[PDB]
Amino acid sequence: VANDKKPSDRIAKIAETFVKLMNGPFKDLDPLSIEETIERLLFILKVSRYTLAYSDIVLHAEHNEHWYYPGRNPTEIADGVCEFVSDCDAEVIETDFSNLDGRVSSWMQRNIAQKAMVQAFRPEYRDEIISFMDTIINTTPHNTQYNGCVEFTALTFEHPDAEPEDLFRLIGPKCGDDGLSRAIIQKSINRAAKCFGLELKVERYNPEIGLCFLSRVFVDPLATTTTIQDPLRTLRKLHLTTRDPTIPLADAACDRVEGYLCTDALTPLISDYCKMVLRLYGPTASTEQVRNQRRSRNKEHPQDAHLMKQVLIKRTAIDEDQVDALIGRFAAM
Amino acid sequence: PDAEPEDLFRLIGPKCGDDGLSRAIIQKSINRAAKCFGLELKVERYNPEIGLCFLSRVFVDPLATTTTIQDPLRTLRKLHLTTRD
Amino acid sequence: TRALQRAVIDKTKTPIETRFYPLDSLRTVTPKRVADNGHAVSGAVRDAARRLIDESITAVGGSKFEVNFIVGVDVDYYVTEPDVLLEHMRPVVLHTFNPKKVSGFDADSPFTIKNNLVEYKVSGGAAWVHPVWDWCEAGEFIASRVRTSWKEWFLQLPLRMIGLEKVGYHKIHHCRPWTDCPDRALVYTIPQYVIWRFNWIDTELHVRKLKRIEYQDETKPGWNRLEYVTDKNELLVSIGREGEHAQITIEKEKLDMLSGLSATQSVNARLIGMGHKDPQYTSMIVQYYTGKKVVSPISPTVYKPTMP
Amino acid sequence: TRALQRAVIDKTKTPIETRFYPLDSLRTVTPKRVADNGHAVSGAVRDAARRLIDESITAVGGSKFEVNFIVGVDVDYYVTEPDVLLEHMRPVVLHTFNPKKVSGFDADSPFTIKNNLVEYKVSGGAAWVHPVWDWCEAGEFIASRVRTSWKEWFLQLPLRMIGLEKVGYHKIHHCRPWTDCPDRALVYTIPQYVIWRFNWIDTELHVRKLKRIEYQDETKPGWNRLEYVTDKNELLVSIGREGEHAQITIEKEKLDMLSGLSATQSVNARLIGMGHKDPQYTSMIVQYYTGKKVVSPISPTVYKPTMP
Repeated sequence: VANDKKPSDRIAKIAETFVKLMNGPFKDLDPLSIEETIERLLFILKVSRYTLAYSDIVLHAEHNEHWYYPGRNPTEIADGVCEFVSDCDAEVIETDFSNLDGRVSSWMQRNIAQKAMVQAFRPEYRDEIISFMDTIINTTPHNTQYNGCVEFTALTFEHPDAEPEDLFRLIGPKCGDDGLSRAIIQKSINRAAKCFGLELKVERYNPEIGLCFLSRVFVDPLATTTTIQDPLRTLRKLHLTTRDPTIPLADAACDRVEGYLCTDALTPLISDYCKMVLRLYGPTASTEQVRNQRRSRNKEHPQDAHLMKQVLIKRTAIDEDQVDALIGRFAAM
Repeated sequence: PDAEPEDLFRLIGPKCGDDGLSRAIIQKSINRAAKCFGLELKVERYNPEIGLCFLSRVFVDPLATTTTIQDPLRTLRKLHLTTRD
Repeated sequence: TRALQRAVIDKTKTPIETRFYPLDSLRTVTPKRVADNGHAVSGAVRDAARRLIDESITAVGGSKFEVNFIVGVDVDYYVTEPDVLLEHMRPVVLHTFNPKKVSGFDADSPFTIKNNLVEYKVSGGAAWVHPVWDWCEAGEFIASRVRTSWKEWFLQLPLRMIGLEKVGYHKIHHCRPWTDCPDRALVYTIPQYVIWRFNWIDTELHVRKLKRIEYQDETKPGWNRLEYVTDKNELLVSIGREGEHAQITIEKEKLDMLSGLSATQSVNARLIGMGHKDPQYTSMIVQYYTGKKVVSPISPTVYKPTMP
Repeated sequence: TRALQRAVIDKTKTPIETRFYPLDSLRTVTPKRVADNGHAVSGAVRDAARRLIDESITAVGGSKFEVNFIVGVDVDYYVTEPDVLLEHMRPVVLHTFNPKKVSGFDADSPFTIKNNLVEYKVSGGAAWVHPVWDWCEAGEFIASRVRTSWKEWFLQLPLRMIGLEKVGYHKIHHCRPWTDCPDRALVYTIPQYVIWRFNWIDTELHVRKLKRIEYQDETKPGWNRLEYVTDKNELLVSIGREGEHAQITIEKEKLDMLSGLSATQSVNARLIGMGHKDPQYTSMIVQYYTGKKVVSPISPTVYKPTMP
């Protein structure tokens, strides 16, 4: 659903200041060769060749590590999240956007992303990048840029008397559709989204139900960095498999449970399901080398185990006796 | 619309008269193209449970085997009646 | 005559494309109303236009040479003629005043036309007395001079004695994006190339040079006439007495059918027949038909203070 | 001509900013009505204006030079010309009388205009007979002389013989804060800089010098004309016989459409067509159209005593 909601006059100066702060000290850049882009990490290649270099140079710089979390290993993500929650003393807010790529306006697209790319890249490459942006208007970096712009707008609205550089220095971790911010702008974020024309969903941090971030649940971010898959999103749908019909059910289930072990080995109410899938569909599945040579293969802390159990129960609103009964039923099947 | 016409056409899949094959990613957009030209199109998503229909031929398991049979839907309901002169 | 073939052979064309990326962002833009409600103010409209041109120039990635590439906003007075701006043969964008009404209220600043000059009197700012240089008339190709140093002037002196001149070409577009301020337009230009032209030879494409408009009607002295085009392919005419506030908009067809009448009584009867009952309309129509001349006085005016 | 470039090279500009903090508190202020009900009194309005300017000058932290920085309230008579106030090149704030009506009741003191002077007669206070120095007309830049000692006068004598003068520039704003007393305004000034000007050369910005207003209409002898702007972007005209009480306010458009008529009967018919039925209005309109001159008499007046 395309939208053409231009922002107000005042917000334009805030957006320009945010873009300039994003530029930082990297005035000049050069495009990457086709071979280097191909070995990095059709239609994706032509934009990737420039966008990967732009991200790696500007968005992964010294003065842009405060907010651009997108682009780091999951261990790095967990470390950053724990550091941010320690800094904010467990006072953080979560942002959940609905169809951001389908809702970003033309003015935002042509005044944030296009401006940033043109300022980052060399003048001799202006025509190619502008043509690529025009083709885009009619991937990953766009969401991060939108999140950074919205964070800058919120910070500018919260403290209009501070210098833009100091305001932007407080930008918290942001990664695409998910991000973190101070809880003091919980109500003012909705007005900023309305001014830009975006829809924002915000939820106050609650230790009883855990914290939601990148479909990951932090059981107790104050002390431990233990983290698990989001139970709210996956439990209601994990019993149904959305793989293509051509794949046997056993191979898809095996890949799903292998990923779950790789990410959620010691999570209550999921380990039992994964083990029962491995016990039932496991022997009936095909050879694992066969599925490793098949395209659809990629189409999918012990100390606080008690606390993780209680946090999962709070997340799923299931009584402990009910949880034990469910665990017994799952294991005995 | 942004790719070169030669590269676009190089992806043309098998086609034989009234029957043909295409990528499933344009399942919904094919109807609009037929409306623009003024033609009527009937499209069905591939389902391994019911097999694949092509040239009145049914592929039992095209993923592994190439075994194929006459279309059962078209012929079973009419095979008992003979349309000879 | 052979002069045509002579000039055609005398091409001397040197097209230049200095990576002047087309400003398609400025082109084909939906009109918008700046003010939320009521009506806008000259400052607000100017700020909106500046924002639009600034964001366009930022998106295209190029620079500009702002005058208190080339950009100018409400600088009709500051610029004696557009030829000085065009002689640089660079992209030029203007936010000028090319009214579709002979008089009335422009944005929030009332205006009137005395002689061929516009007695513009901004609500906030100095009153402007400047003409209009025929921007929005039919045609896309314009002829303009080119900057040349006095030394080059001396060099060409023998060459210009015969009647040779260096002429630049440009392409034109405007938008009229504000509905609340239709009298203002957003001119757009694109230089094409330069050639040498003989003074005493015509051109195929009927390229015109920007000229001062002649609003006065020789057939109706003391009156100013003007007509424009409408969204629904309608040709409306705006008329009013020179240096005076009143004006009226009417279809040129009805004005044509009225003008040839003989009796003012017949004029009034025909006006009544079409359902027009407003005296402010029929009386002005009759006044124009009879060509009544009145010596309008010059009286002091008391304006508002700007409310920023 | 080369005189333009000569003058431009002759800049001699010396801008001065003596920590003159902008009086933004005075600027962009919502209009207010001083009187609780009925109507205010000259003393009440003067007290309110004095309070406003005093609190503004206290907030800004600066001082003032009150005359019975620079501040003046209803001192149009006490000051022969505003140039004497402006020559100091210091911030100046005035509470003057710049009426939007030719005549009528000003605040609580009736007033009328004979010749180009205002026959102001305060309810409490001496009757004032002074002109108006064209304060609220279009434009923000003004030219005024500068104080110079007689010794400096002698020094410049040889320099002024050619036609050189020392000229100061200022920026302007007024507010008109009282709705019950619209005829009064709160002028605001800000000096900019000083330069040297040739007498026989023009200026780009059309800077004007304050001049006495010419209310009389040469086309309608014995009558005074005036017109102003309205909140809703309407251009209203106020007219009335000189040295006499009556006045009327009308849109300039209707007056324009009326003025060119030939028959008074037609004028009355058109007035009837617009729904205007008040004889006090139509009769005055007809009187102005026909330019009827009447020798108004001078009679003694009996005013009220001030009720403090």
